[PDB]
Amino acid sequence: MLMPKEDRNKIHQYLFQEGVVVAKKDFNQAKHEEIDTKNLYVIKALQSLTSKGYVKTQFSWQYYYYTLTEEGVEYLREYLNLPEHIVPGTYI
Amino acid sequence: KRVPVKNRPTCWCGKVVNPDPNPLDPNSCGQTCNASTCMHGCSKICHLGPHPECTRMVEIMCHCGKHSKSIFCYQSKVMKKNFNCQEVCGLPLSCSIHTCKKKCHPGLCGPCPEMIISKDSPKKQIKCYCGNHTRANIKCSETKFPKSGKSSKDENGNRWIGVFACADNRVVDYSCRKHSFIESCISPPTINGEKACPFLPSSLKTCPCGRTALEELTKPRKHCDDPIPTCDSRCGKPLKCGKHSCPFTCHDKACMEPCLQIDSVKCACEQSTFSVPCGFQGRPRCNIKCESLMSCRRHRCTDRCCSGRPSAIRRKKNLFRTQDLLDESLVEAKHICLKPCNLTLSCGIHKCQRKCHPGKCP
Amino acid sequence: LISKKRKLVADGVFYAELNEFFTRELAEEGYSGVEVRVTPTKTEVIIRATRTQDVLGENGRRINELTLLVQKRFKYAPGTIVLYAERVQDRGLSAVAQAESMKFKLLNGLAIRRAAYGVVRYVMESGAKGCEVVVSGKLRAARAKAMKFADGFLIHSGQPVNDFIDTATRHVLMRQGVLGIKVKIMRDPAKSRTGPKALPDAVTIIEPKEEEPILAPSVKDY
Amino acid sequence: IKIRITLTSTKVKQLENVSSNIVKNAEQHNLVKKGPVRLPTKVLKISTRKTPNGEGSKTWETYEMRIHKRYIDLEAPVQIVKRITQITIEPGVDVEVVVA
Amino acid sequence: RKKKVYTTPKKIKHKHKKVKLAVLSYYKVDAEGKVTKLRRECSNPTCGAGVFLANHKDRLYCGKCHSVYKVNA
RNA sequence: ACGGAAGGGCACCACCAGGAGUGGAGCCUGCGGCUUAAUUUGACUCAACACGGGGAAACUCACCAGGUCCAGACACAAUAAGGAUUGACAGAUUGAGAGCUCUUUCUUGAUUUUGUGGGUGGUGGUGCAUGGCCGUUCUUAGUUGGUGGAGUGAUUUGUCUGCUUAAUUGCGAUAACGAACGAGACCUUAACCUACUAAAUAGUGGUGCUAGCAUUUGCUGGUUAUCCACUUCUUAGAGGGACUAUCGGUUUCAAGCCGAUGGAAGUUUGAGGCAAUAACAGGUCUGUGAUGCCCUUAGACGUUCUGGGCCGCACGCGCGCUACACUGACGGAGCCAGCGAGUCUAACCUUGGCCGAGAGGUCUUGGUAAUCUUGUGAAACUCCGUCGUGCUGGGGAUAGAGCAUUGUAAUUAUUGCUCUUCAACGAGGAAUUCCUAGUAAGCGCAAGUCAUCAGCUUGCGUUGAUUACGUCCCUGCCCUUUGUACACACC
Ligand SMILES: [Mg+2]
Ligand SMILES: [Mg+2]
Ligand SMILES: [Mg+2]
Ligand SMILES: [Mg+2]
Ligand SMILES: [Mg+2]
Ligand SMILES: [Mg+2]
Ligand SMILES: [Mg+2]
Ligand SMILES: [Mg+2]
Ligand SMILES: [Mg+2]
Ligand SMILES: [Mg+2]
Ligand SMILES: [Mg+2]
Ligand SMILES: [Mg+2]
Ligand SMILES: [Mg+2]
Ligand SMILES: [Mg+2]
Ligand SMILES: [Mg+2]
Ligand SMILES: [Mg+2]
Ligand SMILES: [Mg+2]
Ligand SMILES: [Mg+2]
Ligand SMILES: [Mg+2]
Ligand SMILES: [Mg+2]
Ligand SMILES: [Mg+2]
Ligand SMILES: [Mg+2]
Ligand SMILES: [Mg+2]
Ligand SMILES: [Mg+2]
Ligand SMILES: [Mg+2]
Ligand SMILES: [Mg+2]
Ligand SMILES: [Mg+2]
Ligand SMILES: [Zn+2]
Ligand SMILES: [Zn+2]
Ligand SMILES: [Zn+2]
Ligand SMILES: [Zn+2]
Ligand SMILES: [Zn+2]
Ligand SMILES: [Zn+2]
Ligand SMILES: [Zn+2]
Ligand SMILES: [Zn+2]
Ligand SMILES: [Zn+2]
Ligand SMILES: [Zn+2]
Ligand SMILES: [Zn+2]
Ligand SMILES: [Zn+2]
Ligand SMILES: [Zn+2]
Ligand SMILES: [Zn+2]
Ligand SMILES: [Zn+2]
Ligand SMILES: [Zn+2]
Ligand SMILES: [Zn+2]
Repeated sequence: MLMPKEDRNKIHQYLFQEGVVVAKKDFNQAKHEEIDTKNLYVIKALQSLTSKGYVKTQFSWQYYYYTLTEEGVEYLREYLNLPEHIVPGTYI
Repeated sequence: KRVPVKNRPTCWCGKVVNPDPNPLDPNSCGQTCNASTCMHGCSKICHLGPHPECTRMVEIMCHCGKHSKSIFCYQSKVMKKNFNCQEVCGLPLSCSIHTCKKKCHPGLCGPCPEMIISKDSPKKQIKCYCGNHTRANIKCSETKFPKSGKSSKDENGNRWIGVFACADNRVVDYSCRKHSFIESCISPPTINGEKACPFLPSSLKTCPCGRTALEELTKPRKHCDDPIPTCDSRCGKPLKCGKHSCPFTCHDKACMEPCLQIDSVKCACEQSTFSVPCGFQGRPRCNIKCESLMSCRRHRCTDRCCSGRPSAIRRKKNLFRTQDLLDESLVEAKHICLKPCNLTLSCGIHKCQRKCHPGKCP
Repeated sequence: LISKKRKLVADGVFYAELNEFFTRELAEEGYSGVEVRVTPTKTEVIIRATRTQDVLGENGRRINELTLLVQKRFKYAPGTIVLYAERVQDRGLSAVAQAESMKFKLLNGLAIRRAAYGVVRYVMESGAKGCEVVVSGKLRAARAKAMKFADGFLIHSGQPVNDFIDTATRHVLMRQGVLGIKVKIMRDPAKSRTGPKALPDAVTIIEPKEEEPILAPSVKDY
Repeated sequence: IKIRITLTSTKVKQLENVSSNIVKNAEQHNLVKKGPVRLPTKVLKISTRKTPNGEGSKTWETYEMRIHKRYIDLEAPVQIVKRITQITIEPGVDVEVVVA
Repeated sequence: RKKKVYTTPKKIKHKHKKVKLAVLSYYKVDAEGKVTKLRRECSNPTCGAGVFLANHKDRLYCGKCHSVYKVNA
C-alpha cells in the first residue's frame, strides 16, 4: 500500500521502541493516537509486517493489538540501522 | 521452532562449535561469551546461565552540561533521564539587566521574569506612554516598550520611558486651540494645539466623521470659524468614558459627554439591571431587602439594596472555617449587629450584658 | 467527572472487554479468568491461568507486552496499571479450562468420545459432584446432532445453579464446520468455604448424646 | 476537619464490612462521626427481547444491576485521615474521600 | 442479481502513468559557458531553486508550491 | 401415535355467569396484491402480520440511476534512478472547486505499476451443511440408571389399585429395593415491625430570628449554620414474623380438605426469576472478526459520494388510536402519584427573570444527582357555570393560509403553534379476543428507540366494578384401560 517513506519509518520506530501497538479498526480516522500518521497507514503497514512473520495480530472488539516477534525485532533493527541489542522493547 | 543440527554441541558461548572438553569449564572454551547488551559485551566468560549485569561505568551529563556522572552501564541509562547538576544557569536574560535565576535546566533560560520595581525617584518610577500613571512594579518581559519607541512626553516634553499605557482618556485640542476632540492616552500623546484643525479647511479635507472626503459630501466651509458641514454618516467620535464611540449623525462639535445611549449597570443585589447613561453618578438601587446575616447571625439585615450585601454574598461563597464564621471583622461593618444579646447566661438566671455576638454566651 | 451509574457500567464493560481480550490471546495458556482490583495510584489485573510460565515468558516479557497492550488500548498512565499471573487451583473445577482443553484436543485430532470422556473423568477425579459435556454439530455426517456425556449428578433449576454450576461454551472450527462444546461442572457444596455449604433442601440432624438414667437424687456441694 | 467518605459498590457484604471496619476504627480512635448513611439502592434496569432475530412469542427479559451507596462523615486530624485512606481497600468497592 | 448491461457508455478510460518522457531537467546548453535556468522558479522559497514552474498558457503553475502560483510574465 | 372408544383428573392462550371489547366508521401501523427504475428483505395456523427491538428525509441500506477509490497482504517474474510510480492550478467535462477523464506541462521518487500464484472483503447464496441463541412441543408433571424380578426377544417392573395435592405432592399399597433429574425447596420483589443501628443528600418537634390574623396564653406560615433533641413517618443494614397457628366439623379417620377466630399477612400470602429427558429438518448465515461449501473479487456483489426508493394506491387482511355524546363537550376554579433519566473534554435534565397569543426565543441558574430539574403541582377526577337531544358547542378526518423548532438538507407536507375548512360515524352481521381482584376497564406518566418524530413497546402509579368460586359441552392437556391394516405416525 502506497505511503511515504518517512511515516512508514515513523510507524516502524514506534513499533521498535514500544514493542506493541494498538490500532482501532477505524479507517479514515486520519490521525492515530501516539503516532502522528493516519490510522489506515498504521493498520496496513502492520498488516504487511504481519504477513512476513514479523508481528502478530489479535482483533478483540475492533482494536488490532500488534506485538512484534524475534524475527520482527531483528528485521526492524537492521531496517532502522541500530546496533545489535541496542534497545528493543524488552527491557527488564 | 527447529531441531538442533546433528552433531553440534557448542561452547557455552556458542562462538565456538565443537567445544574442547574442559573439566574446569564443562562444554566451554572458557573465553568470554561477550554477547553485547552493554555494547562492550558480557563481562563474564562463557557460562551456563545468563550474563551478569554490566560492570562498565559510562558518563552522562547534567542538563546544562557543566558536570558529568559516572554510572554503571547496568543502571546508567535510567539514571541518565534524571541527572541535573542544579547549578544556577545564570545566563544573561534578554533584558540584560538580569541573569537567569533558574538552576541547571534542559532548554533555554526563557523570558526574563525579574520583577521590575521602580525605585523611589520620580525618574525611577515606572510610567505610562502618556505618562499619566506611575506604577510601582511590573514584570520585565511584561514591560512593553513603546512600538513608537518614543518616551512618554508631557507638555514639558521631558521624555521618561513608559513601558505601558494608562487606560485613562484625555481630550486633545485642535491647532486652532478653540475646539477640541476627545481621545485616548497614547504613546507620546500630542501637545494641545499640535493636532491639525478639522474646522480649518486646509488642515482637514475630510468630514469630522471621516468616512468620505468633506468636499465631495458638501461644499467646504469658507473659514475655520465656520462649522464643518455635518453629514448623515455617524461621527464615531470617541466618548470621554471611551466605552463606545458614537452612533449619532456627524457633527462638527465634539461628542457631548452625557450619553443618550444608556449603559446597562447591574445593582448591588445583581438580581436587577438598571440602564443608566455613561457618566451617571451613583450605584443602582433596587427595592428589595438585603436579607443577609448579621455579625451575630441571629438576625437578617433589612436594608434595601444594602452596600454590605454584595460583599456578604461573596463572603458566603468563599469557604469559611468555623473560626472565620465566628470572627466579626470578616463580616462587613454595615452588617455588624449592635443590638444587646439578651440571652441567658450559663447560670440561666442572668441575661448577657454583651452586645449580640456569634457563638455561645460567656 | 462521571455519574456513579455510568462509572459502574463503564468498569463492568472494561472488565468484559479485558476478559474477552485475555481469552482470545491466552487460550493455549489455560486462561481460567481475570480479576480487577482498583487501588489509590494503581489498578492491578490478576490473570488466573494454569501455565503461568507461558503467561510470563522470559523475565516476564509476555507480561510486559500485555501490560503495554492494555495500557495503550485503555489509555492508562505509566505505572498505573499492573498485571500479575496466578496459578489457579482445582483445574478440574474450571469449566473454561476444561472447555479450552477439549477444544484443543478436538483440533489436534482426538476422537470426540475419547476427548469428552477424558474431560469428564478428569473433572470427576478432581472432586466435582458432577460433570456434563455436550458436543453439537456435524459429527461423522452431514446431518448435525448432539452428543451428551455425563457423570455424577447435576441440578438445573433455582439459585443453586448460580451457586454451584460453572458452565462454559466454546466454538471448535473444524474443516467441515463448527462444533459446539458445552461444559457444566457442579462442584461439591461442602468444599465451598464462601457462601452456602449445602444444598437448600439438605437437612442435618445432629446425633443426641446418650446419658445414663440417674434414678437417685443427690446433692453436690462446694 | 470535615471529611466525608463515600462508598458506592454493587457488593452488599463487602460494602458493609468496609463500613464496619471504618466505623470501628473511628470509635477506636474516639472520633466524633455521623454514622453510615445508606442512600436508596439504585436499580439499573435493561429490558430486551430474548430472541436474536425476531420470531416466536414476544418474550422480554429485564436485567438489573444494583448500586448501593453509603457515606460516613468524620471529624479527624490529617494523620488519621491519610491512614484511613491508606487502609480499607476492597475489590469491587469504590471509595472516595472529600474534605470541606 | 441478473446481470449488468452497462448502459453507461464504454468508459474504461484509465488514465496516464505520469507520461513517460525522455531525459528531463532542461536548464539550457552552453558551449564553454555557464548555463542559466529556464522555467524560472516560484517566488515562494518553499518551492525554491529545484522546481520547474510550469508555463501552460496565460499563467504559470507550481507543484512544489502546491498548485497555486499564478503570475503572468 | 391416533380413535366421531371408555374411566379418572385439569385449563378464562377452554367453556359456563358476565365485563371490556374487536369485527361496522375515520385515521395510524404491519402483511398481501397491484404498480414501479427500485418500491431491499426475513417470517404465513396456534408457534408470520406495532415482529426482526424494523418509529427508514441523508446515514442506517441490504434496492434503483449514476460517479470515485482500493483499504488487491505476501511471494515470484517483468519495467526501472538515462527514472517504477504518486499528485495537481486553470479550462473542457461532470449534480459536483471528483483532474474522474482530456489539453497543457509541472510535481513525486522505489512506497508503487504490470502478469502469475495466493489472499482479503462481501447485509452475496445455502437456517435442508452448521455453532450459539431464541421460540415451540409443554405452564402441564414429567424423565432415567444400578442391582433384583418377568419375557427367546423388542421390552417390562420399579414409575401402582384407591384416596389426596398445583404437582409421580403425599398417605399408603406393593417383585421390588435404593437412588438421580424435574416439581418443591431456592433466589428477587411486594405487604408488617411506634423492637436494634443511624441520618445537614430523609423527616419531625422545640428554641433563636421573623410575617399575618387575633388577644392573656392562640392559629397559619417563612428562615437550617440559629442551635438543640428525636427517629413515628423515609431510607438501608442486621434481624423478627406465618408454620395454614388455634378451635370446630369431615375423611381408610392417614395424607388432607372445609368453616370460624386471631393476625400486617392464611388461593403453595401475592407477583416473578430459575426450570428436566426427548425433540422440530420451527426461526436466525441481515447481531457477531461465529462459521463449512458455493458464488463474486477492480468498469467487484468490496467501499464510499450524489439523487431517488423502502411511504408508491383499484383492492383484501392483522395489531391499534379517536369516537358516535348530557354517566357529556366546553370554560373557569379545585388540586393529588409512582416507576425513572440526566452534561468533560462535553455540551444532557433544566428551575428562576424577561419577550412573545402560541409554538418558541433570550439572559442566567442548580444538578455527574435521596441534595437540582422535581412535590416531576400528570390525567381521569372534584366543584361552580355555559350548552341542551339539533350530527348539535358530539366527532375532527380531509383541505387552505401563515408563524416557529430539529437538522447539511424537511419538496412526496419531520414535528409544534394560530386562524379557517368541518367528511364518515346515530353502539356496529356472521364471527372472534382477553380476563376472577386492588383484578378487568378507565386515566395519564417515565423509559427504550431518539438530532427531530408515538397512535408502538417495557414498566409505573391514579380511579376502581360486575360476575364464577363451577364443569368437561366446545377447544385442548395429563394419567390409565382398550382397538388399530397407522410409524414420514389421522394433514
Ligand atoms: Mg378453573
Ligand atoms: Mg380461542
Ligand atoms: Mg362466554
Ligand atoms: Mg373502543
Ligand atoms: Mg401453546
Ligand atoms: Mg436511504
Ligand atoms: Mg445512498
Ligand atoms: Mg456492500
Ligand atoms: Mg432449522
Ligand atoms: Mg439453529
Ligand atoms: Mg434386568
Ligand atoms: Mg433373561
Ligand atoms: Mg431394571
Ligand atoms: Mg422555626
Ligand atoms: Mg383440625
Ligand atoms: Mg410462587
Ligand atoms: Mg446467527
Ligand atoms: Mg417498511
Ligand atoms: Mg402484535
Ligand atoms: Mg369538540
Ligand atoms: Mg372540565
Ligand atoms: Mg413523588
Ligand atoms: Mg421518521
Ligand atoms: Mg418517548
Ligand atoms: Mg417498533
Ligand atoms: Mg376393532
Ligand atoms: Mg409401515
Ligand atoms: Zn566459550
Ligand atoms: Zn556495558
Ligand atoms: Zn555471559
Ligand atoms: Zn547542570
Ligand atoms: Zn529583566
Ligand atoms: Zn536559563
Ligand atoms: Zn496612560
Ligand atoms: Zn477649528
Ligand atoms: Zn461626517
Ligand atoms: Zn457624536
Ligand atoms: Zn458614553
Ligand atoms: Zn445588608
Ligand atoms: Zn444580633
Ligand atoms: Zn439591589
Ligand atoms: Zn449567674
Ligand atoms: Zn451573649
Ligand atoms: Zn511555487
